[PDB]
Amino acid sequence: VECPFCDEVSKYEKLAKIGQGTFGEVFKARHRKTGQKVALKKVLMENEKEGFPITALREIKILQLLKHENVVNLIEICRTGSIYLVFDFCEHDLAGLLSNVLVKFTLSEIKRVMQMLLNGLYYIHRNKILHRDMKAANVLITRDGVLKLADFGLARAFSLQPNRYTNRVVTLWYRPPELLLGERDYGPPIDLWGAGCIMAEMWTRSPIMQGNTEQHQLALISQLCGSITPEVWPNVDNYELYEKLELVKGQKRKVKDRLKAYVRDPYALDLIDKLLVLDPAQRIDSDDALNHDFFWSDPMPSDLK
Amino acid sequence: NNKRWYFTREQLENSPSRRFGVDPDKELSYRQQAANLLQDMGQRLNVSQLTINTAIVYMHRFYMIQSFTRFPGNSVAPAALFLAAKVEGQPKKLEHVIKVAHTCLHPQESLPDTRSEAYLQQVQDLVILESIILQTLGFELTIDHPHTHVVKCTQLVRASKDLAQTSYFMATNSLHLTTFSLQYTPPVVACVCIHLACKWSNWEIPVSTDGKHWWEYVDATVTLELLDELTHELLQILEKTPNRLKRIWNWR
Ligand SMILES: Nc1n[nH]c(N)c1/N=N/c1ccc(O)cc1
Repeated sequence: VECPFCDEVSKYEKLAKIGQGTFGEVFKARHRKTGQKVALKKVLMENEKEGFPITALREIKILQLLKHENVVNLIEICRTGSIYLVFDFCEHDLAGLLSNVLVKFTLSEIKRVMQMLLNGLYYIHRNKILHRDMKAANVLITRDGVLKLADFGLARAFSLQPNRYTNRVVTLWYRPPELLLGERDYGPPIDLWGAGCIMAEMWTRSPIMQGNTEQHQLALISQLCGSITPEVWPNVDNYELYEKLELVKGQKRKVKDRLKAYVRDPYALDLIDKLLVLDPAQRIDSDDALNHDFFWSDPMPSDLK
Repeated sequence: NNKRWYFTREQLENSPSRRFGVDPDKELSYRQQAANLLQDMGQRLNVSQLTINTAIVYMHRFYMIQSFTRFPGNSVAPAALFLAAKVEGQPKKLEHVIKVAHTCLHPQESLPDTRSEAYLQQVQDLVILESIILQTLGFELTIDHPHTHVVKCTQLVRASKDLAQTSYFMATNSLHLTTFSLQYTPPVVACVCIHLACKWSNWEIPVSTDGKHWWEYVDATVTLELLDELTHELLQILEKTPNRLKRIWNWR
């Protein structure tokens, strides 16, 4: 049977798993003719009994749309039966870098990273996509020092009879308060929360709020950002899970203070604080963060080496 | 690409199906037939015309690559619709689509026990076929439809609800009856639709103050010589289609 627009993935020589630990089954691979390096994501078919997974259709729809210097790049889709997503290859993931002790970041380079990240977020939001899986592990960096957002697995379009978006999204550690208070009418501000955690991670080298349960997560968030009062977050009442489960009451904001030691730069701390804001409607957007004096003071954002 | 799924007339004549000895006219019926099967299932499955149209476009492109003598419309159509429904946010269950496709192609027969093997196969067949459609289309499943631009076209001419409805009618029917979706971009087809909807309703729109015609605000490449050339072909096949014009015929 003819097939002019779907090449056999056998045109790529597999090399190594990179990896299943990142929530997906991804190989590195080499174009048998040009050496070009790529990432192959297999579309997993275990427990899929409804044909080609609607999940993979979303992702492919989204990636085919999202064409931008700071978003991972889908090159084509390949077959063999099994189906492979093929990307331009990204040598590093921001998590591997942050945990590696021989790796060291200057303030100007960190500026650059955050800049690309935030710029990439600006693009997808402008294109009405929510990432919904912000975490260091999902931020890739190419050998030439370009950052790419990746893993659009839980990604989803958004728009404007309030909305009823899925609430079980975002890894617990990078999940914002909105989603722990059971919100289902959210948007861009969630991704920016993650951007916050990631940014902080850039100095602390470790995720800054590692909870065991959702109630423990909300617990830690309060011990850092203050308690969830309608004084800080207008109309936080209407959420049923509000009083239903715990929360504290005497917590005062310790964001700048607790991070002071690690971060150092005043402008840096200032930006982190507006990213890790409790009320999404008051949490800084990607445009204003790109314009924050952090990126327009010395040292200036520089390239990566 | 930008022109991967748009063909010339010389290219439509030399279809995969022609290459296996299917006359030019029969290929067209084969298409229309699949379109009708999609519409009939689509309505019973309670999905939108948007979904049905997306499925019809999949079917059209699919047969610019594969031949009818190797893939029968009655096999492709259900798989195509199964796919469209997932893509356009109206997923229907695999067993549900098979069920419906059956009573559509076999009004008389009874559905086999969903435990049999002759059923377990016709489930595997659909799935297999959906895979072949994906590969054939190269996973380009995002379809623009003439309808999108019909609002923008009819908003200009400030036409009544009536001229609007009629324009959508023309849109949908162009997908069933023609291969426009294979030759002209949605915005052009949209113009062809409004144009003919006007001729039919006798509606005439005055030239604007700029001196520009109503359609230049829609596509730079549209010219009266084309609109007349197309609306004629579209009208012709609508006249050949039993009971179709009746639906928009002013009976007063
Ligand atoms: N391009 C890449 N290089 N190394 C990776 N782990 C990598 N991941 N790419 C992905 C992974 C998952 C995804 O949904 C989209 C792109």
